[PDB]
Amino acid sequence: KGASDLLRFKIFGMPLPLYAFALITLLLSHFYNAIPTDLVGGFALMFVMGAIFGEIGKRLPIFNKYIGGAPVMIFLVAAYFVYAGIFTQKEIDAISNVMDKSNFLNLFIAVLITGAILSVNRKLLLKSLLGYIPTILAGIVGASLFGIVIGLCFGIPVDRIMMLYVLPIMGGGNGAGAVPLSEIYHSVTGRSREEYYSTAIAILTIANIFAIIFAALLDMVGKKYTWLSGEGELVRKASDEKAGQITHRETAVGMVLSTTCFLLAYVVAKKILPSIGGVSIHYFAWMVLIVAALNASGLCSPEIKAGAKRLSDFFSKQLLWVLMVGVGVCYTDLQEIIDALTFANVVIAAIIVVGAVVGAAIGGWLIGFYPIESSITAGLCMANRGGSGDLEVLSACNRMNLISYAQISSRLGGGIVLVIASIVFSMM
Amino acid sequence: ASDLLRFKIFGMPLPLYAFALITLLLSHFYNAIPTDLVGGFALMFVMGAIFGEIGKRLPIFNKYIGGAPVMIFLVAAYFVYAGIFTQKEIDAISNVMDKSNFLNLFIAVLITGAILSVNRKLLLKSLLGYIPTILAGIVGASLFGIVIGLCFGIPVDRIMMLYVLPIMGGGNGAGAVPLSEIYHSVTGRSREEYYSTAIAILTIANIFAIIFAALLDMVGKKYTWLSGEGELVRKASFKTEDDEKAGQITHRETAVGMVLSTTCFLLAYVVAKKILPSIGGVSIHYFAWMVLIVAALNASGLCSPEIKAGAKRLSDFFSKQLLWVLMVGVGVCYTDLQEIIDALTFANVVIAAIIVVGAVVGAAIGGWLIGFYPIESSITAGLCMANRGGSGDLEVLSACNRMNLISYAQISSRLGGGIVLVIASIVFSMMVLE
Ligand SMILES: CCCCCCCCO[C@@H]1O[C@H](CO)[C@@H](O)[C@H](O)[C@H]1O
Ligand SMILES: CCCCCCCCO[C@@H]1O[C@H](CO)[C@@H](O)[C@H](O)[C@H]1O
Ligand SMILES: CCCCCCCCO[C@@H]1O[C@H](CO)[C@@H](O)[C@H](O)[C@H]1O
Ligand SMILES: CCCCCCCCCCC
Ligand SMILES: [Cl-]
Ligand SMILES: [Cl-]
Ligand code: NA
Ligand code: NA
Ligand code: NA
Ligand code: NA
Repeated sequence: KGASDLLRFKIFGMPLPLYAFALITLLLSHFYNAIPTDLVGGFALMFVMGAIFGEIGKRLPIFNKYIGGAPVMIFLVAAYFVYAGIFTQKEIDAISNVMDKSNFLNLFIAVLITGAILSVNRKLLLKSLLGYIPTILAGIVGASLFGIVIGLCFGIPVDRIMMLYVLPIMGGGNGAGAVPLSEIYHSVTGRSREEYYSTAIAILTIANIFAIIFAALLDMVGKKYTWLSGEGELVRKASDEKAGQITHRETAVGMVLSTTCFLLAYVVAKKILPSIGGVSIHYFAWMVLIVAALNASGLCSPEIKAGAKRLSDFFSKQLLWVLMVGVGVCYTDLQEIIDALTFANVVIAAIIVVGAVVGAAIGGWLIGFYPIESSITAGLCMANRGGSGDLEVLSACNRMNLISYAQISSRLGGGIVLVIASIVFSMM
Repeated sequence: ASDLLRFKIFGMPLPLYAFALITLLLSHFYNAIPTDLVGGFALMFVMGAIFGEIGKRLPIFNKYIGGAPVMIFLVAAYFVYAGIFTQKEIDAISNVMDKSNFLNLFIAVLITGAILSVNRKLLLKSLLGYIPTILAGIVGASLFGIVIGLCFGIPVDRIMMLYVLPIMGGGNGAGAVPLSEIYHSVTGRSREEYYSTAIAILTIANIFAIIFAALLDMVGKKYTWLSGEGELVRKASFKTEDDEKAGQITHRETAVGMVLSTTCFLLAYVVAKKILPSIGGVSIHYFAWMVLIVAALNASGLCSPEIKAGAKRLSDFFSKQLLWVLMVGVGVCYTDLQEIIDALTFANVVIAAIIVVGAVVGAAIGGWLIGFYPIESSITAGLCMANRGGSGDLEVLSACNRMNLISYAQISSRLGGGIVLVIASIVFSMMVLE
């Protein structure tokens, strides 16, 4: 009464005959057009589909190194499946339930931020942030100048370059970027929001792709020129030590802390402190500060801090490929890229991203940060689109541990862009 | 004084929990909370934590009623009844439970983790003796339940649905909860009317399963031929462990258990909806198909022992770290307080006790015929079915001083518990057909 025994070769921990069973199930669901629009239905598809295009992206000879590898193959194959029509409407719905309705994206980011920040030493927190802010500024200045120089060459005035190209790309992505950008444009120029948003969303999305490619490239550069890489680390020589016994309970507390620290940040940002100075504070920017305060407070035992890291490790190593399926489906839209895929737009955007890379490399190097991780966090993770872009880039360069800096770039840096945007939109 | 701040609420030291509690209070009074997985889990973690810890430390509650999970769903139901929850808080819990369907995932994980945790060889050996002995206990509990039900003027369909099947089910979250979904899927009636009655009868029966366990031991000493004190069979002559070599255990294997849980559900879902939506006139619910599927997956040997252990680890995480979250949801979506109180009847106590008796009569007879000792059989295949899942097994075996039979009680709670889900689907469907 035995069909088989386990084979040798594994796909996502699953030997071929076992993965076959899973794949067949997904094929049955597909052809019979039957899948629950749930976490169960979503995760079922996302796991199985993520598993196959992950192992392929991990083994594709030229692709794995200079393109982001496994997560980028998944990210692109899934985006293609939507564009082509290979996905059922309800398969799309199932993935959308997970990523947007259930908000697995926010859960994913919140778990990672909590694991990253609670794992660091208290004395190290405030100093990193103080050195990270001017590093962001250099990336903006770098992205601006490169976009202007490439702008005038194509016969593009300064305004169109800053308003339609630089700011959307360097802004906080979609919801907290192109959308409030679309407001200010309409709230000043008086034109339609759609004419700005449609252009902005298409431009920054192209730049997002380049930021993903460049991330994989900068990872290679850092192995070629070791002196430039922190090999994951951003701060020079930086990371209660008593790693006690660790139970499932302490890992569960990590999820308690991740969701609770988000909840507090949500309340503060939506009801208590929506804007400090002229700058608005996204709830993920508030969450970074809250987790930092929770670290500095001393309220978390090192076994609980270890639990938050262990959960963050489960997510980033076991649910990453699932997430990339959802991000490829929900936050790409290949058509909007192609409808704007003018090799004038491609060049301006790509150069602007390079401008952010160069500026942030220069900035952090002056600060005392590693040149490679400076251009990825304060450069690429500004020129990408929000948290979805942060997870694409950091997975492509295999630096998911830098999620907190990336979020400071996406949220706090994107809010800074908003201020600049309000000015540039006003004067001219 | 400093002794106090060392006290833990769900793994959180008292000052750290206060932070989490203050956070929930601020969200409540500013009326601000995301109605997604983040806001929901935060609410359900914090709320489940405090009332779970209170539930554990109330004497009659922990020993008789069910402790933490019971206190949680009762209090969460009270928050709805008394309008303590805001609308957003109710939306957040409901969205997690039904819209995101964290309930199906939870049940999918439990079923997968429980059945795959079973040794393959032991699984097949059970089909020749121990599983039939389990079936006899269900038949026994059925016959006794119908009769006592009749004497009280309770129809057969209600006795089977609200009394017998929950009692012989795999407890609360592994029995009454998935039984409510199957009921609602076949009947069309609210799951709240099923669960609220089922969980009360469950709790009463579990008490009698413990009391009878002690009695069966006292009987086993007086009638020594019934006992074979300690052992179930007559040949093995050694109890400790016989294993499948499980070595490495990483996050990858537990994540595979998540793949298997979510994929085995998908297969059971397609079968129930598009492939085999009705064998006979009987519609088999996907929870029932999943039991058969997951049991089959174990039989095929396709899964490595390291992956089986990964499924069990994920199952253990959900059942010990996420159960208190689920019970907040259970109280909000499955609980009618009046239906529970109305079920707390001396009549229901009597019916419950006799159903449990029927389980020990059925399992003794059927076990006597197969080659098992009557006393132990009635304890392992009778009482450890009639009790409240794994927690009940520990209470029952403690009362009869037979913790060595724990492997057999595990088969009852897991295999026989999923089998009840299959029987229930078949029985529920047959009852609505005219
Ligand atoms: C390995 C995958 C085998 C797939 C076999 C099932 C093929 C689908 O089967 C059919 O799909 C039709 C839609 O095209 C439906 O209308 C039918 O109800 C269904 O039977
Ligand atoms: C306001 C507080 C700012 C927090 C900055 C991010 C800290 C969490 O990020 C951590 O940074 C560490 C050193 O910087 C690195 O060693 C870790 O890999 C990274 O996870
Ligand atoms: C007499 C009018 C019909 C009965 C109205 C009261 C029904 C219960 O309604 C309300 O339930 C909640 C729980 O106590 C509380 O908010 C109120 O005290 C109670 O009035
Ligand atoms: C939707 C919640 C995802 C569950 C993740 C469980 C992580 C358990 C880690 C066990 C080592
Ligand atoms: Cl709100
Ligand atoms: Cl309200
Ligand atoms: Na951006
Ligand atoms: Na970003
Ligand atoms: Na039971
Ligand atoms: Na049991």
